[PDB]
Amino acid sequence: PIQQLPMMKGMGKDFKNADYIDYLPVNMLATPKEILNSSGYLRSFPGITKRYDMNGVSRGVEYNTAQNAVYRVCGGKLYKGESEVGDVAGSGRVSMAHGRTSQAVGVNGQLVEYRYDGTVKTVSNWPADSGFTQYELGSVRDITRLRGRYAWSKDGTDSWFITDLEDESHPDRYSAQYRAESQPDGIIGIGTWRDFIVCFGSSTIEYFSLTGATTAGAALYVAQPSLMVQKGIAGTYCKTPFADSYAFISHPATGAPSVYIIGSGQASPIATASIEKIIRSYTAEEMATGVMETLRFDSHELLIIHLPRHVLVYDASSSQNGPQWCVLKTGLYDDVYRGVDFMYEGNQITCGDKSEAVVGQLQFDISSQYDKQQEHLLFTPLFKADNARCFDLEVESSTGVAQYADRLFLSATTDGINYGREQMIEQNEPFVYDKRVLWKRVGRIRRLIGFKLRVITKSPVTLSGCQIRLE
Amino acid sequence: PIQQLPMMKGMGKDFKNADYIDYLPVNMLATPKEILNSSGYLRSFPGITKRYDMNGVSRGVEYNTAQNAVYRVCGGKLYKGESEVGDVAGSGRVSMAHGRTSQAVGVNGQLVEYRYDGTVKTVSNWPADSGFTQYELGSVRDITRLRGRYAWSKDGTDSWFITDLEDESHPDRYSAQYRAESQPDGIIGIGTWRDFIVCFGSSTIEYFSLTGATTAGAALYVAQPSLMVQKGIAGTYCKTPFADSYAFISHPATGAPSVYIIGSGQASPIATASIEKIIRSYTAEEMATGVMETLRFDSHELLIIHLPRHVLVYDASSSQNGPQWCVLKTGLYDDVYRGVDFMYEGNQITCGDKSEAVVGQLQFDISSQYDKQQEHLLFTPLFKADNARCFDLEVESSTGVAQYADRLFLSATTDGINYGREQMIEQNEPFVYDKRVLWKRVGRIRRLIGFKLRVITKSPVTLSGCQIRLE
Amino acid sequence: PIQQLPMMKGMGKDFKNADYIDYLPVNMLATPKEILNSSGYLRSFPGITKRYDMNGVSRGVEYNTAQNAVYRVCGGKLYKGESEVGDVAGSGRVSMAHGRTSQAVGVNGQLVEYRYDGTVKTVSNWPADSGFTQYELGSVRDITRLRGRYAWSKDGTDSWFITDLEDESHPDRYSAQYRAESQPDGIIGIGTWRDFIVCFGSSTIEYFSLTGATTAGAALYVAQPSLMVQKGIAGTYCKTPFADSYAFISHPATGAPSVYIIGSGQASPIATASIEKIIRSYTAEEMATGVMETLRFDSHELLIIHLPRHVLVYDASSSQNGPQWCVLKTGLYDDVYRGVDFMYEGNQITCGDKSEAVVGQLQFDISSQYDKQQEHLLFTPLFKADNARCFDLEVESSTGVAQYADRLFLSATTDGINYGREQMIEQNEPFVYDKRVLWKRVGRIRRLIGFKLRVITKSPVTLSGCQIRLE
Amino acid sequence: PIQQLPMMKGMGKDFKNADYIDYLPVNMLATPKEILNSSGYLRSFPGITKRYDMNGVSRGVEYNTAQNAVYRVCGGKLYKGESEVGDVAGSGRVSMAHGRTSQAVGVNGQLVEYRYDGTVKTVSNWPADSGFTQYELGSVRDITRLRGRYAWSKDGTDSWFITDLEDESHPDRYSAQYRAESQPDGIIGIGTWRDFIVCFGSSTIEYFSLTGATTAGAALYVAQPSLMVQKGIAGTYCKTPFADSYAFISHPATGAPSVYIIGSGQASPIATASIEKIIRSYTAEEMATGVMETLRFDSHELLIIHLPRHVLVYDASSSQNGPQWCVLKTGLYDDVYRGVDFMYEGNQITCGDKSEAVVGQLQFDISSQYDKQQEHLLFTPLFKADNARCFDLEVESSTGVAQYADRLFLSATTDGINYGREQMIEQNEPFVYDKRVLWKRVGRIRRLIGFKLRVITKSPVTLSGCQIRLE
Repeated sequence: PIQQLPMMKGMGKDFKNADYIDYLPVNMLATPKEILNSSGYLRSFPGITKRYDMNGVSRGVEYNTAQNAVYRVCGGKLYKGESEVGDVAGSGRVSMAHGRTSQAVGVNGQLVEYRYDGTVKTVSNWPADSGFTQYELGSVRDITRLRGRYAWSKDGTDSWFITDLEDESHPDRYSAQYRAESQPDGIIGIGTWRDFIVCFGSSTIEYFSLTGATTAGAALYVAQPSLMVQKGIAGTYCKTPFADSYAFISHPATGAPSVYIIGSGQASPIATASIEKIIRSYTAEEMATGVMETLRFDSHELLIIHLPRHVLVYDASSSQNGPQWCVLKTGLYDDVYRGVDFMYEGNQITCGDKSEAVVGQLQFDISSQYDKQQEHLLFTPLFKADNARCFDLEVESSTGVAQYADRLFLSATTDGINYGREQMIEQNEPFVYDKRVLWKRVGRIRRLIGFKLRVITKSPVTLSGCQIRLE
Repeated sequence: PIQQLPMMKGMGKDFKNADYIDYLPVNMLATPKEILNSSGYLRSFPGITKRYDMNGVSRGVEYNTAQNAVYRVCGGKLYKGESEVGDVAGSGRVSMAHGRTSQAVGVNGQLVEYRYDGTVKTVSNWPADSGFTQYELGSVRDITRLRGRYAWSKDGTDSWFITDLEDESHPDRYSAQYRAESQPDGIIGIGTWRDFIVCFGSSTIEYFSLTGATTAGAALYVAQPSLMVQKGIAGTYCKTPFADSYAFISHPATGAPSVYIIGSGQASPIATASIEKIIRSYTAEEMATGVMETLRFDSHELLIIHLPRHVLVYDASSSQNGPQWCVLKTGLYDDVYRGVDFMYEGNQITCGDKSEAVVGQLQFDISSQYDKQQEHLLFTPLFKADNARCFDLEVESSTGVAQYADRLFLSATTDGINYGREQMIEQNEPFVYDKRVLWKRVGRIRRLIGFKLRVITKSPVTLSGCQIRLE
Repeated sequence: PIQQLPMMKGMGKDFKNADYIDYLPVNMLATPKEILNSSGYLRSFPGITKRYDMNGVSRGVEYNTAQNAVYRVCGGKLYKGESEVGDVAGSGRVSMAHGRTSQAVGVNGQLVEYRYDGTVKTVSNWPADSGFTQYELGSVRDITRLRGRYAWSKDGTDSWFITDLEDESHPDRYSAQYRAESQPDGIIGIGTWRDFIVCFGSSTIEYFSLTGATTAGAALYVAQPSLMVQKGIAGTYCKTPFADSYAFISHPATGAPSVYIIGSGQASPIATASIEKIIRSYTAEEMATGVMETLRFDSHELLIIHLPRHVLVYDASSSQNGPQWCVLKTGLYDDVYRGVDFMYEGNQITCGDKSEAVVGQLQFDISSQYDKQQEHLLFTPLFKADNARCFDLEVESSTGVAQYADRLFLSATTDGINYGREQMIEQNEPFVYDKRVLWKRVGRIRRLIGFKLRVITKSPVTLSGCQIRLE
Repeated sequence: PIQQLPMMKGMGKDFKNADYIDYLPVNMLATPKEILNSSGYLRSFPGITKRYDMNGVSRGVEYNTAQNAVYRVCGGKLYKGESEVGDVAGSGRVSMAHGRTSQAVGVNGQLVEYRYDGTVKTVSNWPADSGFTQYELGSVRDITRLRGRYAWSKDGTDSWFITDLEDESHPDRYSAQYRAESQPDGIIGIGTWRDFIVCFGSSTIEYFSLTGATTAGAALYVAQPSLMVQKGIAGTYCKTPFADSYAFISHPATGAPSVYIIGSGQASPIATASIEKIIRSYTAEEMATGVMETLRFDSHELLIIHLPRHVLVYDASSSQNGPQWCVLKTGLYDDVYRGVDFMYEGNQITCGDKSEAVVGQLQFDISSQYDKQQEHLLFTPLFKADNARCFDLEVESSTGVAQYADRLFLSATTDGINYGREQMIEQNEPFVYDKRVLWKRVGRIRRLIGFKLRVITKSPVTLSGCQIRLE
C-alpha cells in the first residue's frame, strides 16, 4: 500500500507547553497545480541577487504612477530608481505617498514634499497675514493621497488633516481638519480604499467620503457608518491593501492580535492558531513595529509580515484547504529574512535590505540570497501507524538547473519534537532531468512518525509527490 | 473492531427527575484540529499565577483605548495598570466607560468621572443660574460612551440621558433625555453596538441613531424600529459584545431564560437543553446578578458566564457539531471558578478574582490556580453495547511538561449516574514525550457504559482520540 | 486497460529554471462536444487566403455601423471596405471611432475626421474670435465615440476632452475637459462600456456617465465611484470589449502583469501561471505595444493577444476545466502570427497582415496561411507510469478534406523537456473518411512519458479521443 | 447488452471541411415524457389542410385583440378572418399593428391605417395651416402600437416617431420625434416589450419608457440605459417576442450571427455551433430577409426561423439537456417549408403560404402538407463500437391512424457522411395499435455506426425507445 504524505504543512509539538502546533514550510511556497498524482507542488522562494548600491538599509518603497518609477527611501537618501533625488532625515520606517506634482514622505513627524522640479517643501499652516484658518498641526504619523490632496493623521489625537487643492504645502483654507469620534481614541494609521479615506485606530476602522460641499467652511469629508469595522491595527505599518480591501493585524484592544482581511463592515480572520501563537509571543512593542506588504507573481498573491524574529507569508492562491502560511528566513539558524520593501517595476521584482546598503532584484532561477546558500524545510504531519514498518520514501523533485549536486537531509521524528538520524540523499544534479529522489529502507513506526526533509542549496528546489510504502 | 469515542461532550442521567442531560467537560476546551485519526483535541484551561496585589475583590475591568491601558476597579480603589488613581465607593459590580478626557464609573447610582489630570467629578444637573433645561436625574443603572457623550440609563423608569459635548459632568443643555417608549418599562442595560446606542430592557432591545439635528431642543437620537429585537436581558451585566453583535441572557418576561446572540432584529439561541436547565435552576435573582465576559486567544472565541454556582464557557470556534459549552471550576468539589474579568493587554491575559485581593496573569504552561492543583473532567456519551467486551482503552496525550507524573482516574458507569471502580493510570511524566496512556482490560458491557476519565494536575492536560476495541 | 490521454493542454518543465509549466496547443482550438467517448475535440485554426491588396501593413480596424462597412487602416491609406477614402500619416497603430457624419482616426496626437462627404477635418480649438472657452488641446492617446460626441484622452496628462453636439470638429464650448482625479496619474486608454466613458489609467479604472445638466458651463459627465476598479492597463491597446465588459492586461503598477476581465467593481483574473510567466518575460515596453482583439465564430469566443513574439488566444466557450489558452504562429519555427485585426463582415472574417501589404479572408476548409503549410502541436500531460509498457496509441481524426496524404510526427519525452525519435504516421489521405490514426507499439515507460503529436499540413486537422492500452 | 440509442439529435461529419455537426431531425419534434424506459418521444409536425383561397402568397399576420379576430395580408388584399376588408400594395413582407380604431400596415415606407368603419388613411405631417409642429418624416421601416399611439421607425435614420393621441393619422403636436442616440446608427426594428418601446438597431437594443410629463414639448419617452442590450439584429423581421422577452438573430456588426434571447441587460445565446454554421452560410443579404415567428401548442413553445434555404425550429420546452433544434421542410428534397405566418384563432392554428395562394389550418391527425406525402428523418449519433455485432434493433412506434401501411427506410452509415443499404420495414398499419417495429439482423460494426431512420408518409409518426443489442 502506497500512501501519500501531505507536505504543504506539517504538525508538531511545542515542548514549552506540549501543545500541537503547525510546522510551516521554510522558504517554500505551495503552488496548487495538478501535475502527477499530487495536485500541487512546492517551490523554493526566489533568491536575491545584488542590483544596486544605496545609502543604507531600506526605509520605504512606493511605485509612483505619476513618474512611472519606483521611489525608495534607503538610509538617508531618496532614490528614483537608481538616481538619488534628495535627502531624508530620521532612521526608522517612513510613510510615503505621491501626487500630481510631488512625492511626499512622512518622516520624523514631518510631511516633507519633494517636488519633481527639485524643491523640498514641508507642510505647515497658512501665514497669519492671510485671512485663512490656522490649525493645530502637531506631529505627523501617517500620510496618504486622495483626489489630489495629501491626508495625514496627527500623532495620537484622533485627528487628521487634508492639504489644500491648489497649494499642497498648506492645509485647506476653511475646513481641513476631521476627526473620527466614533471611538475614545485611535488614528494609528490611514489609507485610501477606493475613494474613501480609511482611518484605522485601535478597535475601530472608519471610512470617510467626499460630500461635495460648495459653501466655504463646510466639511468636505463625511463618515460612512455603514462601512465601519469594530477592529483596529497594532501599529502604523500593520496594514496593507491585499486583494480588494485592507489586510491588517488587530490591535490588542480587542483581544489577542491576529491577521484579518476586511470584508464589508466586518473582518474575517486569516491567521491560524499557530500564527496567533507566534504573534502572541511578541509584546505590544516588537509587534507595533511589524511591517506588512503584499507581493504578486505567477498567480501567487502573497501577504508578507515582518516581525523582529519572523517573516510570515500567507498565500491567497493556495488556501483551498485552509490558510497557507510559510516562514521565510536567511541563513541556517532561523535568522530573520533579509528582503523587505518588495516592488515590481519593469519586468522584475526589486527588494531592499534590512542590514546592508544594497538592493536585490529577486532572481527566479537561483535560490541564493546574495550568493549565499539557503535552507528549505518540508515537514510532514504526525500520524499513528503502529507497527507499519514503512519502505520506499519517494519524492518527485524537478532537477536540471544547479551548480553542484546539492544533497538533502531526510530525518524522522517519533515524538513530534526530537528528530533522529539525518540521511544525505542527492536531491539534485546539474544538467540531468531524471533523478528519482528515493530512500529505500525506512524504519518500523512504533507509534508515530514524521519526516523533516531539509535542503541546503543555491539552486531552486521543487518537491512534490511525497509517498511511502506502508505494507 | 476498534471504535472511537468522542470526548468533547458526554451523556448522562439526572437522578433528580430522570432526564437525559449532557455532561460538559470541566476545565477542558475542545480545539478542533486534525491531530491524528481524531480531527480535534481537548486542552486544559490555562492556570492562573499571581501578578499583582489589589485592594479587594475585582469589581470591573476595561481597556482604556484613550490611555492605551487597563483600568480595574478592585475593592474600594480604581487602578490604572498596577498603580492606583482614585477611590471608588460601594462594593458590588460597577459599570465602566472612558472618553477622551476621563474614565467614567457608574457606581452607587452615580456617574463618577476620574479625569486623567487628577479631578474626580460627579454627573449632576446644570446650575439653575444657567439658562439651560433641568432634568430629573435619578439613580444611574448602566453607562456607555458614544461620540464623546456618556449615555446612562436611569433606574427603572425607561429613560436615559446623554451628557453635554462641551461638559461631560453635566447633561446636554437642550435635549438630553430619551425614552425607549416601545415597552411598558425596562432599561436594564445600555451599550453601543457600532454607531447605535443599544438599550436592553426586559423583553425588548432598541437601537438609537444620531439624527444630526443642529437646532436647539431637537432630539439627537432617533429610534430605529427596523433593528428592534423582541427580547430582553435578565440582569444589567447579562450581556456582552461577543463577535460582531451583543450576546445576552434573556429575561423571564419572554419565557424560560436562555442565552441568545443578536442577528438582524432576531436572536438565535445558543444554549442547549442542559444549559437551559442550569440557568432555570436559579431564581430570577441569582440570574439578575450573573456576569458575562468574552475572551479571545489562539482562535478560541470564548463567551464566559459567571453565576452563583456555575461558570459556563461557550466556544464559538468549536461549535460545528452544535453549541460547545464547558464548565470552569476551582477546587475538587465543584466550587465556583475564581477567575473573573479577563482582559488581554501587552502579550498577557490578566484576570481579577472573586474571593481574594489579587490579580492573576493566566499562565499557559501550567494548569494550577495560584499553585493549587486542579481537577479536569471529561465524559463520553452512553452507548448500548449489549454483551460486548472492551479491551485496549487507548487515549492519546501530549506529555512532556510536568513536575510530577500526574495520574488519571478512569472509571465506568453502567446506569449513567453512578460510576464504579476507579483505576489510576500515569497519564503524564516529566520530560517524556511518548507515553501511550492505555488500559489493557475493560469489563464486559451489560447494557450501557460510559467513562469518567478524571485528571488532577498542576500542568497542562492534552487529550485526544479515545478508542476501544469492542470486538 | 485502455486509458484516455487528454490533449487540451499538456505539461512540461522549463529548462531554464526547472519549473512545471503548461504546454498550450499550437494552431488548435478545443471545441467541447460529445463526439464519441471523448466529450470534446480539437480543430485547427482556419487558414488565411489572400483577399485584397492594400498599401501597407495593418494599423487599425473598425466596423462603421453608420455606413455598415469595415474601415481598415493599412499603410498610408484608409480603406472603406476595398476602396480607399483618405490618407493616414504616421507609422504605428491608430485608434478608430465613427459617428453619423465622419470616421475619426486618432493618430500622431491628432483626431482626424474623414467625413462621408469626402472632406477631411481635424479636432482643434474653437477660433478665438468666438466667446467660447479655450483649453490646452495637446496630443492625443485614445479616442472613442459616445452619444454623438468624440471623447479623446490627452497624452499623459490625466485629462480627456469631448467634442460638441453640433460641431464635431471642435471641443465643447463651455465644459469640454474632464479628469479622473482619483489617481496620481493615468489616462492610458479610453472606451465606452454600455453608456459610460471608461478611462483606464495605471492602477485605476473610472467610469463617467451623462449628468443631464443643461446650464452653460455645467459638467456633462460625472464619475461613478461605485463602479471603479483598482487596476490599470499595460498599454493603450491592451484592452478589448470581450463579452459584456473590458478584458485587459494589467499594468505593472499593481504588480505582475496578467489578463483580467472586469466584473462589477472588480477584475477577475483569467491568465494561468504559465501565461503570466510568458507575459512577465516582456518588459514595460514590448508589452505596452501589445494588441488585443475579439473573435466570434461557431460558438467560439476568442480573446486574441498579440505581442512581439507570442499570439495567445483564450477560448471563453471552452473554459469549464479552467482557462483554455492556445498559441498561434506562422511557419515551423515559432514566429509571430501574421494575421491581425479580425473583423466579421458579410459572411466572412477578414484579417490584415503584419509583414506584407495584403488582406486575407480566413478560409475555413483549409489551414494554410497564404498557401503556406503550417505546423500544429498537441502535447499531452506527463504521468507516472512506472513499467507501464504502453500499446495502441489511437487518435480519432476526421479525414477526407486534404490535398495530400499528410503525415503526423509522433514522439515521446521522458523528462518533460527533451523529446525522442519521431515516427511518421498518415493522419490524413484525400477523399477517405476511415483512416484510424494509430501507432501499434510504444516502448516501456520508465518513470514518466509525454507525447508531442505534431502535424504539418495545408488542410484542416481534427483530433479527438487520444488513448493507449497500458496492460 | 441492450443499449438505448438517442434520437433527439444525431451527429455527423460535414465533408466540405470534415467538421462534426449536429444532424437535426426533419419534421420531428421532441416531446419529453416518461413513456416507457425512454423519457420522451418524437412526433411528426402536424400536416396542413387547405382552409381558404386568398389573393396570393401570405405577407403578414396579426391577432387583432380589438376586433377579436385575425388580420392577414396575403397577396394584394387585406383579410379580416376570411373576408377581404382592404387592398395593400407591394410584394414583400409588411409590418402589422392594431389599435383602438385602425389596423396599421407599414409598407412601402408608408403607414397605412385601415379603420374599422372602412376609411383608409395614411400617417402624414399636419397641414402647415395648423399651429402644430412639422417634422422631417422620411420613409417608414417598422411600426408598432403602444398606449394608443403608433410608433414607427424612420428608415435608415436612427429616429422614430409617435402619432398623436386623438388623431392617429398625424404625429404628435409638439414632441413626436425621438432618437436612440447611444449608437452610431441603426433603427432596424421597433417593438414593445411590456410598456417599454424597444428599438433594435445594429449592436444596440434600447428601451424607452413614459416620462409622465404633461407640459407641451416635453419628451414623452426617456431612454432606460440600465436595460440596454449590446447586440443588434440582422434584419427588420429577425426578432419576435418568444416567452417574456424578444428572441432575435444578432447582426454581423458584433461578429458571426447567432440566435439570442434577451435577459436583463444581456442576451443569452440559444443557437449551437451547427445552427451558427447554418446561419453563417448566408450573407448579410438573404439573412436580412429571414423571418421569425413563435408558436405554442400542447406545452410546446416553438421559435421558427425562415431563411431562403432553411426553416429551423427551436423547442424551448424540450431544452433541458441543451438546445433542441429541428429542421422543417416540404417534399422529399429539402425544399424550404411552405407554411408561414402561424397564428392561433378559435381552436385552429392557421398559416399562410410561401408559394401558393392558399391558407392552411394544421390538422393534427395527419402529416401531409396539402395531401402531399412528407418526409421525416431521425438520425442517430455516431458511437465507436470496435468489433461489436449488432442485433435486434427495435423502435417503439404508436401506430393505428393511417390510410396505408407506410414503410420506413432504415440505413446505417460508418463514417457519418455516406449511408449504406436501405431496408424497408412496415412501421405503421391502418387500425392496428400493436406493431413492434423491429429489425433482427444488423451488421458488424468495424469502427463506427450511425442510423438514418427515414419515414415517408401522409400519417403522423410517433417514435421512441430506440434500442439495440450489441452482444
